[PDB]
Amino acid sequence: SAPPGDPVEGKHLFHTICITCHTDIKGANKVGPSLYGVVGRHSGIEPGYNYSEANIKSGIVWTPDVLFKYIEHPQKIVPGTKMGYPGQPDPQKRADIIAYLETLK
Ligand code: HEM
Repeated sequence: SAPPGDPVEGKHLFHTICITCHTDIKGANKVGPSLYGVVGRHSGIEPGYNYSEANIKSGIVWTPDVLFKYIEHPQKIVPGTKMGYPGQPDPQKRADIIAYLETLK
């Protein structure tokens, strides 16, 4: 898995960044699919969410290692994705965010 993070601060970053397009609640989809239970989940499977062609076809499984790269440069990991976030350059913010994602299960 990815570098060690802080879920408390991760919640803070989730709710100041991710929350603009996603939710941390199960099954509740907005502009983006719910991130509840995302860790370990296969891409494009959140019920009722309208995924892009790229995401569905990806064949990605959201492990910590992958989420770490993706959050940094989404287009590099899912070329053609419709997730508009330029990316998170701070590696510690990415580890904290993932740390928080991990509790959502
Ligand atoms: C916050 C820093 C943040 C995270 C974390 C995040 C994650 C994420 C994942 C893991 C996916 C794929 C999940 C799956 O396959 O089910 C995904 C997808 C979308 N996102 Fe995202 N995302 C974060 C931030 C943001 C922000 C700020 C926006 C909106 C400006 C956004 C949007 C989207 C969209 C749309 C998708 C679906 C992509 C597609 O089908 O191509 N995310 N995000």
